[PDB]
Amino acid sequence: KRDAALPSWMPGADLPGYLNGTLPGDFGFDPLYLGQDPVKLKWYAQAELMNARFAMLAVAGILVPELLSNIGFSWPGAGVAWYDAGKFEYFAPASSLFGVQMLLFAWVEIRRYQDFVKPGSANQDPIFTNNKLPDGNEPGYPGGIFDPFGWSKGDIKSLKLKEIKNGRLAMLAFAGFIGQAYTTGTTPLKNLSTHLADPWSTTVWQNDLARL
Amino acid sequence: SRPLWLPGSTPPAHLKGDLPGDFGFDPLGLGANAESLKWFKESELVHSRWAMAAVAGILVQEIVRPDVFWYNAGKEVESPLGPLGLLAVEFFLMHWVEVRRWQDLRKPGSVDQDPIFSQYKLPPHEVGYPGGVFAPFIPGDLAELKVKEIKNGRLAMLAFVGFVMAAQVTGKGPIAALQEHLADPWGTTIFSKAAVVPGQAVAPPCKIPASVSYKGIEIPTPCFLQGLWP
Amino acid sequence: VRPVWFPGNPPPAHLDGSLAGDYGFDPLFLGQEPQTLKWYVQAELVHGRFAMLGAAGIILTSIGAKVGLGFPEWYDAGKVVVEKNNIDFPTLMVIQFYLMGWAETKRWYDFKNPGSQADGSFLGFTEEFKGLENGYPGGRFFDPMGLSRGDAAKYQEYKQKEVKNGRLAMIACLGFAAQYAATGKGPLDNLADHLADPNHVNFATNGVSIPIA
Amino acid sequence: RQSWLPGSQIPAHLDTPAAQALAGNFGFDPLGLGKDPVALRWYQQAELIHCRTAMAGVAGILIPGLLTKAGALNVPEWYDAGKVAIENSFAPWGSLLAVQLFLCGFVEAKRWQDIRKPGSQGEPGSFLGFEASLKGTSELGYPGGPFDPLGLSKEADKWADWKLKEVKNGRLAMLAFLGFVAQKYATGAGPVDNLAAHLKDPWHVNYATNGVSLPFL
Ligand code: CHL
Ligand code: CHL
Ligand code: CHL
Ligand code: CLA
Ligand code: CLA
Ligand SMILES: CC(/C=C/C=C(C)/C=C/[C@@]12O[C@]1(C)C[C@@H](O)CC2(C)C)=C\C=C\C=C(C)\C=C\C=C(C)\C=C\[C@@]12O[C@]1(C)C[C@@H](O)CC2(C)C
Repeated sequence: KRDAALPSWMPGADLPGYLNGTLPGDFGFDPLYLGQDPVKLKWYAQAELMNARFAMLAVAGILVPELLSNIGFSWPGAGVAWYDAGKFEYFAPASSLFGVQMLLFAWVEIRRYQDFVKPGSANQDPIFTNNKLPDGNEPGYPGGIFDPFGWSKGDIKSLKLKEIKNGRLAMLAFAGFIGQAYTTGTTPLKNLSTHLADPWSTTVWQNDLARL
Repeated sequence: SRPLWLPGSTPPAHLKGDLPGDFGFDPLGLGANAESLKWFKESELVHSRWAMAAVAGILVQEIVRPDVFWYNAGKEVESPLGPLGLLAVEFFLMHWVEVRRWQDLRKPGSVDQDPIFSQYKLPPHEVGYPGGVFAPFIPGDLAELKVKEIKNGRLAMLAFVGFVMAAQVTGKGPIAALQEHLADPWGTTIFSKAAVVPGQAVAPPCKIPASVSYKGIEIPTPCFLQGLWP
Repeated sequence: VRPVWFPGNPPPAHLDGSLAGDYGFDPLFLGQEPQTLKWYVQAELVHGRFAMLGAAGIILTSIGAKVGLGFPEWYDAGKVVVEKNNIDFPTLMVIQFYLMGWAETKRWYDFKNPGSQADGSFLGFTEEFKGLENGYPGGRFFDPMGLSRGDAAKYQEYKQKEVKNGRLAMIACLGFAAQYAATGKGPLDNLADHLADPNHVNFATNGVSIPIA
Repeated sequence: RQSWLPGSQIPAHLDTPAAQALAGNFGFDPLGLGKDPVALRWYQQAELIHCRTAMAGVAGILIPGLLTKAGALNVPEWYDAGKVAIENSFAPWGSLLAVQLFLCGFVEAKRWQDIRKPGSQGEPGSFLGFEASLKGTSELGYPGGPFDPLGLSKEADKWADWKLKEVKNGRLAMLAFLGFVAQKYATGAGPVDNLAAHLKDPWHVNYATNGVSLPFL
């Protein structure tokens, strides 16, 4: 029932009606019909943004620090694998940092949830009542102070599509870090260098067959 | 009204001559179902087209490269890309090509558009006969060409099977086997090297090694249905 | 009219020739009740179809043994396969009953309530399990080539061919067992002996079938 | 109409509108235990309490078991934890159980009287002003109120979906515990250790080769 004008993950394939292009990155991909129920699809829409946005930050935070180290830039945290940052010693114990993390995140996340439950109800500063977000914001897209440079005032639809495409790719990349790190046992950029050294004999088929 | 495989016979009802190469041969009636015939039509073209390319290659290999046995070309060939490097490219490239062809068979006219470049597109066509970029040049009438394609194709499919059984029995290439036949035509026929009668059965020996060692692994290499050979 | 197993004897009333392979053979009237006849019609086909697979498999492997390819006799394959491949027999047996139990339970409740397995309950498949007749599933899974969806006249001819080759296979599978018990040799080992000296090598001289001999 | 066995005849008592209002109704009642409408109402409560108790208990055997293997905790096997805990304990197991029966008995007794007279625990003055919140909801076995702090039962659209998830995970949890008991006698190891053994060599380490389940083989 989905129209053929919209982009399709599989050209010439029938696609669900409930994926009608409203959401960004709507390519009609749902072989398991997870998002069939509108109430559930409403939740999954926000979950994708949240998992995606954190993934984009996480991937950026796993490649750039390693990229700088190879270039030779020196900082005390240089040369630490992304899966060894936890063991590293900081100014405060890991437990104390974790406790502060949850208290800070509890405020913002509940603030974000309140808007999702009732959009527009969490757009006012509790202390300085003069401050406020624009009233037209939708769940997942606060705007206002969260968009200081006004990029959202342009072609918003294209920007939403660009965000979700980069986000979806970022989420796949992080799963690659876990799979590659757990198998190869080395940092991600090291795996890329090995592949570029000999692309033909360094496939996962070569690597995994050797192990077993 | 049209030439038939067995002249003087009546072609089955489901065969009427519409398709190219339709000579009314269907003793088992596998094409009776309309949808089944549509699928079987595609597979015959694909099988024939692969066979024609394969048969031509084997002949050219022997002429150009007589030393290498086309049967053993799998292990004989050495390239920097390695075994699994070649397979990886082959899998992904073939998966894309075959799926698109498969999609057109299911829902024709849906995979004609070029994904990357918008302007380019495939003109309307029949299933199994793509046009445009695939057919820059046409010598003559398509109807005549289609009949030529299948008739050569059907012969090629038999030809390849001839190579395999001749290769497994005589342990030689296609041209090399033919030269043997011309040398002693009477003593080289399959009748002159095998025979079964009540109480005795003589069969040729499989001249392909039982197993092949290839880069630290053993690849089984069984002769096709060697137990049922004459 | 139609031929019968015992020429000159009228066929039974409950056998009217509609079924495939009907020769009016029911001396004990086991299928007099119409509903019980449906059960046996499918029981015969399942017995016949398995026998055809069994006979073809036993014959083919026996040819492999005689030619020297190293196949064991059908009465030793089970022991050889388990030992050579290091397979736990109880695990293999259990796996078989899960797969057979699922597949054969579906056939059981299609007989009780025809068309019930095509309701989309099983992974959403709604037309491959509908069934065409009693004992003839049809569909694009059990009949991928659609030979039951083409010519109607020839499909009835195949039903005749299926049952008669099935009955012949069932008799053959009894021959394999009886011959092994009497002789202790493989199927084609017996065939080779008979062709050597047919007059002096057969069941009447094996010393078992005719004890008074 | 989903059923545990396609093509079977659903029992008539399970096809009534009252019966179909029950979560997880797949027509499974071969022994006809729910033929009497009054009995089915009682057995539904028994399933819910078994479901919820089993889920809490299984979570208390499985999650500590995995974390123990991962090295984040040190908890003995579920079949040994009773002996280990009682050692470094402030009370013997006789005193500990006696208190458990008073507290559980008192709480269970109030739940019992609500099954006999739904909403009867909101009797004015019966409790110290707290009886107002003990009336339960319109559906038996789903008390709500103080038992639903986040108010997830106030969304009508999601109500039927939530109840189905509870019964499905509850039934799965009940079978899990029966597996823990059977696997302790059969294999003499922990639940997570049994899973590790199966994954190592699935085709040789299973119940078909444990030497207990199939004595004839
Ligand atoms: C996105 C979330 C997230 C993910 C995927 C990881 C993933 C990881 N963390 Mg990290 N963490 C995450 C969030 C956080 N971590 C920490 C604090 C730590 C610490 C302190 C440690 C890790 C470690 C680990 C690794 C656990 C596997 C291992 O080697 O165990 C084997 C574990 C060890 C060899 C460590 C033994 C000594 C350690 C002091 C024992 C106590 C460890 C804690 C129980 C860890 C708790 C982590 C939880 C909260 C995520 C793994 C790479 C460990 C690591 O880097 O190992 C190389 C580690 O020690 N994380 C905090 C608090 C700020 C987080 C907050 O969100
Ligand atoms: C049309 C395909 C094709 C055919 C007909 C042959 C035929 C042959 N090859 Mg060749 N090959 C083919 C493709 C390829 N070969 C090779 C690599 C080799 C090697 C290294 C060797 C041969 C050998 C042989 C011979 C004996 C094989 C045998 O008995 O195997 C018995 C059967 C098997 C070993 C496995 C059968 C696999 C099955 C038919 C299909 C599996 C499908 C995949 C799971 C799907 C995923 C893959 C992708 C690409 C679709 C025989 C002449 C051997 C030889 O020279 O003997 C004298 C030999 O040593 N081939 C490659 C490069 C990766 C191929 C790529 O397409
Ligand atoms: C109350 C419990 C309950 C019971 C007793 C049954 C009983 C049955 N159901 Mg089931 N069902 C039940 C609940 C439900 N069923 C269904 C939906 C269905 C359907 C749709 C079907 C059945 C069928 C069947 C029968 C299967 C017979 C057989 O040999 O299976 C053998 C069992 C198996 C092959 C699966 C179990 C194998 C093993 C124990 C677990 C292995 C797990 C590993 C991960 C395996 C991995 C191996 C890989 C890696 C190689 C059987 C009578 C089938 C039938 O016969 O219908 C006529 C059928 O088609 N049930 C639902 C969803 C609504 C249920 C909900 O509670
Ligand atoms: C973001 C996607 C992404 C990318 C660019 C890479 C890149 C690489 N991976 Mg990784 N990987 C990914 C995701 C990705 N991976 C995921 C999701 C997993 C978990 C299953 C893994 C698990 C994994 C293993 C176990 C191994 C690699 C390895 C490799 C190397 C290529 C050889 C190989 O065996 O690849 C195998 C990888 C795949 C088949 C990826 C499939 C899934 C992705 C999402 C497909 C995306 C396709 C799409 C057209 C985009 C292409 C990339 C884009 C930038 C153009 C190379 C460094 C090997 C290595 O390190 O060699 C030294 C290796 O051993 N990867
Ligand atoms: C089914 C087709 C097929 C297959 C699978 C093979 C396979 C093989 N050939 Mg053969 N060959 C074929 C057809 C085929 N050939 C045809 C039709 C010809 C006549 C033109 C030849 C002529 C030929 C020669 C002269 C030689 C081989 C050799 C080889 C071997 C090594 C190939 C190599 O190193 O390539 C390396 C690959 C390249 C350098 C790049 C090739 C790029 C090609 C031309 C692209 C074609 C694309 C096009 C769309 C294909 C359309 C047809 C297709 C759909 C069937 C290998 C066993 C060699 C041999 O005997 O080794 C022992 C050898 O010397 N072949
Ligand atoms: C409550 C329950 C388990 C509770 C477990 C608890 C509290 C465990 C607690 C602890 O572990 C911890 C956490 C930590 C440990 O250190 C200590 C202990 C104390 C050990 C299981 C119920 C488990 C209940 C089970 C398995 C019930 C199964 C019932 C079945 C199959 C009935 C089937 C049918 O009746 C129908 C439905 C319809 C009829 O028509 C047909 C038939 C077939 C009769």
